Amino acid sequence: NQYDNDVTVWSPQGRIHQIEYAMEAVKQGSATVGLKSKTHAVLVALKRAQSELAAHQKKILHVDNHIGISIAGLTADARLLCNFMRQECLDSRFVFDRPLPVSRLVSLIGSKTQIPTQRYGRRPYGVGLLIAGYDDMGPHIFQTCPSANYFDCRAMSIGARSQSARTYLERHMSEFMECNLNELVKHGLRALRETLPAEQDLTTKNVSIGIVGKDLEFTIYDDDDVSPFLEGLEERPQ
Amino acid sequence: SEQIRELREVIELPLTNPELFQRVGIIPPKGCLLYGPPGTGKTLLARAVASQLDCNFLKVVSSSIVDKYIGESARLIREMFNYARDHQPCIIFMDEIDAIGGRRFSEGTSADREIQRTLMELLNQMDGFDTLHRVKMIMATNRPDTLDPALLRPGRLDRKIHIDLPNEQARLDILKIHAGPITKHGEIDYEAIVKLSDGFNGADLRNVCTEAGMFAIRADHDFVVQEDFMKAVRKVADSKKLESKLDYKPV
Amino acid sequence: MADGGSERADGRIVKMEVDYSATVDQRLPECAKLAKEGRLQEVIETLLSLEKQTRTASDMVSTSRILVAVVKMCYEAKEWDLLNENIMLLSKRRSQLKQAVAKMVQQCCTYVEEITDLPIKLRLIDTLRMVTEGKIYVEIERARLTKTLATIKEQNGDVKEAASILQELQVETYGSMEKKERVEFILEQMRLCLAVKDYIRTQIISKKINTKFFQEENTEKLKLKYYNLMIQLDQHEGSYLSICKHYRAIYDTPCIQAESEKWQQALKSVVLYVILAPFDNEQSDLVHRISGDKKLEEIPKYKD
Amino acid sequence: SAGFDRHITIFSPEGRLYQVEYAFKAINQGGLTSVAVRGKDCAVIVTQKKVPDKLLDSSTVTHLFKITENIGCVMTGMTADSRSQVQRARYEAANWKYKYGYEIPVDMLCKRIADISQVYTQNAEMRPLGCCMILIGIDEEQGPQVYKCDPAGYYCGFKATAAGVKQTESTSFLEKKVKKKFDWTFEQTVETAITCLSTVLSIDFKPSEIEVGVVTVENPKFRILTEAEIDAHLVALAE
Amino acid sequence: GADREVQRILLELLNQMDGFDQNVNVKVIMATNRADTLDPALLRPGRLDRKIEFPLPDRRQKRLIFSTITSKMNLSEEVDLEDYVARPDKISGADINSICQESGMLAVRENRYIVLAKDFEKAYKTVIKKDEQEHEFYK
Amino acid sequence: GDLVGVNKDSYLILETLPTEYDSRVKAMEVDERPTEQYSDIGGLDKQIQELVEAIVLPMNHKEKFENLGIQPPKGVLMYGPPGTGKTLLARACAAQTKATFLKLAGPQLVQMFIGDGAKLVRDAFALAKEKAPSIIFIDELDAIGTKRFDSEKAGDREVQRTMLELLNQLDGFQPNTQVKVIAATNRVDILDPALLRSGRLDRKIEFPMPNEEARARIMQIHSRKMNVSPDVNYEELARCTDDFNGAQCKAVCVEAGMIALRRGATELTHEDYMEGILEVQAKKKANLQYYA
Amino acid sequence: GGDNEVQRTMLELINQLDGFDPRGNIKVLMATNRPDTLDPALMRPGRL
Amino acid sequence: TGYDLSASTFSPDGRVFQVEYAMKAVENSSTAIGIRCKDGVVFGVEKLVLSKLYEEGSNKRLFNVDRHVGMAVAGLLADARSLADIAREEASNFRSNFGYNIPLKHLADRVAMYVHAYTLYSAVRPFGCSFMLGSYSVNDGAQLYMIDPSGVSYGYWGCAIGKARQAAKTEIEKLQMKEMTCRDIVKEVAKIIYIVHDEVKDKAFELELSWVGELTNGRHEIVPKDIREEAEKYAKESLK
Amino acid sequence: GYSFSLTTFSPSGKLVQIEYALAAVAGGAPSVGIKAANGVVLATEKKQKSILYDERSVHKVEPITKHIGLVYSGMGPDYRVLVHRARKLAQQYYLVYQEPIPTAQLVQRVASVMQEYTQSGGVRPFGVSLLICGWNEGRPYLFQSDPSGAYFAWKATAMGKNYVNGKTFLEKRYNEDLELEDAIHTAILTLKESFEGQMTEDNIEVGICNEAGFRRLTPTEVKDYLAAIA
Ligand SMILES: Nc1ncnc2c1ncn2[C@@H]1O[C@H](COP(=O)(O)OP(=O)(O)O)[C@@H](O)[C@H]1O
Repeated sequence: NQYDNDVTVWSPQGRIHQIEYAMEAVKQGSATVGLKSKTHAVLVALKRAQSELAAHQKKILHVDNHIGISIAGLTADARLLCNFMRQECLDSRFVFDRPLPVSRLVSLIGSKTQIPTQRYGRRPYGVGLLIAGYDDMGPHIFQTCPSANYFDCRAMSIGARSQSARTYLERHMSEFMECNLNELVKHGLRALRETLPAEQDLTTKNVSIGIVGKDLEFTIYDDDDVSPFLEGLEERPQ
Repeated sequence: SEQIRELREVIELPLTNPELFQRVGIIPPKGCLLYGPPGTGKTLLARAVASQLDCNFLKVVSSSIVDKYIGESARLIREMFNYARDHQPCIIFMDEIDAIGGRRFSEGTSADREIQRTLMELLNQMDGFDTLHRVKMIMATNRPDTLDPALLRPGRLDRKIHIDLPNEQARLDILKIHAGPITKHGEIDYEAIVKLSDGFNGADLRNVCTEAGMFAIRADHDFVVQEDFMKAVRKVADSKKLESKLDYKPV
Repeated sequence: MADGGSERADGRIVKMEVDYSATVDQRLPECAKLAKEGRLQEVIETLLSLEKQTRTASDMVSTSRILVAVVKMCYEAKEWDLLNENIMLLSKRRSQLKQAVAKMVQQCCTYVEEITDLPIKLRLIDTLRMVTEGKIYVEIERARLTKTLATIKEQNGDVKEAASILQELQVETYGSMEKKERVEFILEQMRLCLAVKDYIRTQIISKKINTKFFQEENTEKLKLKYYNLMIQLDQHEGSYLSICKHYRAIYDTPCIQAESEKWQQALKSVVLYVILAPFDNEQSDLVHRISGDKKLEEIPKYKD
Repeated sequence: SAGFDRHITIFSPEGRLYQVEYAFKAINQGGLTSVAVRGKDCAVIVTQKKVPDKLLDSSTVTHLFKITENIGCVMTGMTADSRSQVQRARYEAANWKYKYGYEIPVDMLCKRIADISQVYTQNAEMRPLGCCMILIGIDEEQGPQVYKCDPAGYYCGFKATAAGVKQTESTSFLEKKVKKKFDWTFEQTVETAITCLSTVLSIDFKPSEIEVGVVTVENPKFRILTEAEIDAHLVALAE
Repeated sequence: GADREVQRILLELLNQMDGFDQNVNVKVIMATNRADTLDPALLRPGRLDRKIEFPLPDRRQKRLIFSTITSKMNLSEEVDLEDYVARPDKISGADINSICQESGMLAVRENRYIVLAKDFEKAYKTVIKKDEQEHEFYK
Repeated sequence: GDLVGVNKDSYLILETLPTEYDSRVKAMEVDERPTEQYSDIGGLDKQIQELVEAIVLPMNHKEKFENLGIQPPKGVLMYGPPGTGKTLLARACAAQTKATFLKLAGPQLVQMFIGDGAKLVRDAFALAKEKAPSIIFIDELDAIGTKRFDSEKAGDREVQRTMLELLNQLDGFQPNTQVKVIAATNRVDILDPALLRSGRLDRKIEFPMPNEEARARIMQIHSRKMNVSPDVNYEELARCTDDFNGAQCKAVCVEAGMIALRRGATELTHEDYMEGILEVQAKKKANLQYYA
Repeated sequence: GGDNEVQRTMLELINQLDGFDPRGNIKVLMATNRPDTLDPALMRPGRL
Repeated sequence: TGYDLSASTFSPDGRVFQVEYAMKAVENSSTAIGIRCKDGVVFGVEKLVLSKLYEEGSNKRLFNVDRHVGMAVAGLLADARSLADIAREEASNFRSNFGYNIPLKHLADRVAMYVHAYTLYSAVRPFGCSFMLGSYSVNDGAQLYMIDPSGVSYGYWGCAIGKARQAAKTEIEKLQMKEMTCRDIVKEVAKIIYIVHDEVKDKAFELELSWVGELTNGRHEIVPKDIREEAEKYAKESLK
Repeated sequence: GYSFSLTTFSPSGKLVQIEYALAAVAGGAPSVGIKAANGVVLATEKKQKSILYDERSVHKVEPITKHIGLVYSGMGPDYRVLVHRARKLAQQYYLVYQEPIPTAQLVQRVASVMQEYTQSGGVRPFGVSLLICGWNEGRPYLFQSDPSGAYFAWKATAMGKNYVNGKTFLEKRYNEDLELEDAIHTAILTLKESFEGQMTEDNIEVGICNEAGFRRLTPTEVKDYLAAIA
């Protein structure tokens, strides 16, 4: 436990515990699910209420006309990386007059979060980014981690009890490349309902859906346009 | 053996042969200090000389003689010398003096004052008012850089002697002794073993002779082939390299 | 791999006379490069000592005559050169020196009974001069011990030979197979110090002996050589009871060796000078022990 | 002990400080030994190599480091600290030639190296570079020189030099060696530079296990010997 | 706890040394190492009247300890310890014993009754060889 | 130390009828006891084979160690991070080796009776010496295996009487067949390894933390005896476990079943194991208003 | 390192706590203010 | 121990455990080997699939530093990414200041001094990475380098980094690499990866082979192993 | 608990770390300074470990200006720092005032340098005391600084190992006036007081201050004084 104080101190087993603890901060946030077809990348998140009459805290947030991100973890590092995220996108619009490739944007984030994981005097960023995008080579789903190991993936779910969503996605990932915009969304929100205790239901007021498409700008829906998506579902198999 | 002969004059020759010390006219039954990094020889020399015309040899680990209550560590030292005055030829052996040897200083308030009073009892009952007669003391520690100068002055520990780990030729000697009563074919390239062997410890060389036997028992051989040694040398050299904090800095 | 060295060994031991002797020295560096090799199983040290065993034996056939200057000069130039193709230590500490030098003193054990003093003391000094500074440590020590015990019998003892062995006693007590060989070697120089009439030197080294007591058990002639020097040492002094206590050991050992006159010399030496001791209670009980015996009436000094 | 736990670079009541004198035993984890000898107009570095693997190369192992055209050196201690020590030596040798317009003396270079090591002792918050450096060079109206620089910031110049694991044994030889009056005629030097090391370690190489740097007042360039001429001197002292 | 037990053993010692009773004809002899450490209540006279310091030796007392040890010793030479009376790097009085003891070992070690004055220097360098590194550093 | 029958006035021994005690020493006799497979233990087949090289091959090749010119060891020491693998492997050892097993625990020696630690040490060893194939088990010997450098060993008046008498008897008997002695401790760094070193407890058998699949099957073996819902993802159970021994893995399974008793449900779930995970190290969650 | 009439009570109760209780009917509850005095042998399952 | 928190302190015997600790974090990484033929350098990485949702070429450990230089990292992957950007940036300054391509002997010196600087100060930690450097030129031939976390850098003919560092170079050294062409090497790298630990304690892995030499005209790129698939066709023949 | 840092006090007395640094001065080589009627004599003790070390490489008596010399007793590598500091600081006077700096004026300033390393909190103080000499405006001067930052003026003093014997010697051995030659004869006699071996021309090293400037002696000059030295 005497090695468990700073980011600088290695362990006698080779495992820095402060990075291992920031992984646990990602599991404090709610679950969120991202996936993609050949033409459409959809990420769906789960809101959480603070009280009975307060508004639900938002998860999906717009970045650029072809990139939107989800969130899990500390809200301090959420807006801190978002302001770095939005700044880099409009610089490529200002200098190169093109949108950024999504892949090389994420490499800037890994270089960003690397330095506070090695120098003393700054904690790592406890955060759980899921990124959807469109470069010239189609849709992408990316995840990051506070250990700065960014992963390319075709479907992913992170947050609290998000393993049950992953087991759903493995037995349906073959079906995802061919379906259209419509059931791809409700392939995705069939995965969130296993990250719920079986006594409550996925309503309108607690879920957000963001879609970016090949000919579609990144659009966030909430609480009213979710009802065309929530129709055509079965109940839970109890 | 060069240190062994120097050990035997000051310990064996008093109790076996006092007439030589009366020709020139000289006393000493005093005792030695064996300093040298651990594993080499610091106990066997004590045990070898405690076989040649033996008597009631003692063994003290010098770390079981400390506990909570304050007047007990002196009480053990007083008793062990009273036993030595009981049986008149006697050899005291105390490994790792550095535990209670130490040096005196200003304030260590809680624990250190007991240790120094434990030390002064030991320091002044082997050179006390009573003449310690017919009793010899062998002190052995792997550390000693910090000992009490009152412990180190000649008169109490009259001659010190150093013990080194290798030679490449004492390596040749220890290997032939521990690979002594072991059935083989005489196919033993001892030197190329010793060339590969950086064992630094006859306990490691005892381990090499132990493991080379075990690989000979593997695949059911009544002999020992020379390859069983090279399997044993690579295992023992690997097992040594898997250890940390193994400092070698004596005086 | 060393079977080529075996058919090298086949070639030389027939052709020492058919071929010239320097051709054996032309086969020298190839076996010396084999002596470098000694790797795993085939050209290893154990077989490498054998080709050195053959060339030393073939040299002793050639240098069996008084022309001994081949075997001495080639061997020294061998061990120098195979160091000199390298640095520090020859090829291995064990074989190539000490198994060959064990044969050197073995061959010296054979030719000592015939050859004159000159080429053997050239031979003994050239194995002195190689174990003085070169290959001198343990592995092995007893080979020079038995060599310097053979070195000392040349001029049969003088001032030089006593000092020649006193310099080489003090080391050889660490081990030296203490079961006879050290004990025989350590009583050899005390008669030498009696020959140079150094009596204080003798009784210091005589005081070393007796902890190997009961040496009458397996051997017998070790005992008599000890006390016959012990009685001579005090004979320059006078502790006359101490010789008679020694003579008791001289009495009871050849009695079981069944002597009829040699036993009587030991008996009549006892009965002579317990008398010459000054009077003491130790004289009184000793004459009460040594008299009244059925072995003693043979002499008119029973009455004395 | 009095026991300050010696965690940083401060004093002890005995009067000394332990972290710097822990760096002197930091050399010993190299497992290596180096010898410099100055006898006459020539000066000789000699140092063994240790190649443990056949996959490992041979050319990229050498500890002989050419500082300038007329100044070479050898490094002991741990490897990574040794090469960064050389980079300051190559750098400040070139600032001398730039600022002052002539070639730097071998004596002045060790003052610059030892003063860099002094600041790390005086001021904290940098590990003090556990490696040792031995130099050679020719100086006009001075002959050749040999210098050693310590991790404490100490330097001195002296004739026969040992470093690495076996200082006390090799220096015990050279006192017994350099007490007579020799003239050291460049094969007298190289032979003892072998045979000082050729009482110590008991090895026997075929001639590919050492390195020899040399400098001479007939060609003051620094010079690393060829494997062939190493073999020549290895049988030239050696009959 | 138990450090005031040490401290009260002082006080009982101070009482039965200078209390009311004044136990006559008893005598107290004490001997320590470095005595600047201890209690000034001991050091007041009336209780510890005599303050006697022992130096190591000095010169002209090295001679006297050389005499008294070698008197009962078969030195019997013409090579004197005068070279080793006047050495610096002072040598405590128990060490003079060890010099004669080591030479006594080293006389019998080559089987002599006599000290032949080359052993005497081997004995001298054995007992005196202590400070060996100093790292050529802090002078 | 015998309970001899002495006359009142003459103070002379008339009878003895000694050695009368209580049911704890009676409870030490375990012979021909049920079978746990070595193959049930996964991933530690080395330490199984190392034990065969240590003890079983002495029993197999009794004379191959005698004509060769070496000595079979008689002290083999098991150690690891925690148990479930210390007792459990030793439970696997005498399950299929039937040669008169004899277990013994640590503080069972510790009595209020002075010296009857050392009396019970020697008399059980001498009883095991009277049996011809009997091997000796010692459980939690680190309870007296002590004497580390500064802070511990605390005294004592039972540790030294039991440790020395252990060192007394273990040097007493010859190291041949078949009175091999096995000690079971937790950690060598509490023990005295270099004091034993030669003919005493010498062979070091280290244990690691078990693997994911090993902990996953430890769940299903322990969950056999209860009503479990047959919707169990052991891949979920393998990876969710971390820094858990099989003792805690048994505890998770029992705590999952106890929570299903709290709500009165007949079956389990993986969440019930996850709730058991929160119950073992006493975790408790909420909404924490940092995390959106 | 006690063993003066406290352990007489203690060793006898832990003797009779197991041994005579597989599948019992009488439950026993302990209560204290000091969590120092927890026995892991009690907390070994079967007892507590 | 109790002397091993900072990397600025020595042990009482004279070493730094924070460097010692970071070396055996690389030991838990998967095995990546390297080998050079007489006209090029061939890399090879055993890389294992995380679960299933890896997308077939994500987070690769074969980097591309310059036109003719690439890396074969192993250890903490994110720490190697930042370290690779140092090497990418270092070759650009040599191009801008000297007008030609960076020599590999000089490039390894510039990186290893930068790795060395993190082994001194208490404010930073040492890197938890180790990697390979391969290149090829017509004026210099092929070279192959090796950098530990301490900063020690020198050249090999074959090497391995990972769990089976010893268990791989046991059978690298039984190859006559001085005369083989690198097209023959590619099928020989395939068996060395496939010999050690296909799916024993793991589930699945995937092979990555980088490739520089005379056949690529000095370029450094991935093999066309989607072409001809000859690695797995030949490595899986060692089942018997 | 106060003996590990520098920026805080003890509840009763003074700074602990500066007192520990003065213990390092006592474990240095011995050195003697004597102020005569017309000059100042410095003298030190220079024994090498082995025969191998060259004596003409490193010097102890060291000039600062043409009339200002300087020795020490402490740690040699820290000595070279503040020598090079005192060199450059002596020129800065001369660039301003076009006049050689008086010996009272350096020791104002050199002590202010040694002052600054006694500040907070991650630096160590020096382990060197100094002896500074010079002949400015007829009268000579002999000063002594320390790692604390104080500075004085001795008639004669000694520092290093066994200084208390040399203090008691020179307390008996000083008068008001001798010549510069008789000061040299009594400065070697006090260095011989605590010495181990044959004092040759290379075991010691002596520099003086005339009114005609500062100079250190050659080994031939130091031989001929040590030849027939009492
Ligand atoms: N020179 C040697 N000759 C014979 N045995 C040796 C030698 N050196 C070590 N050993 C073996 O090593 C073991 C450890 O020796 P020991 O004296 O206990 O080490 P230490 O000196 O540290 O106490 C012994 O059992 C002994 O058999």
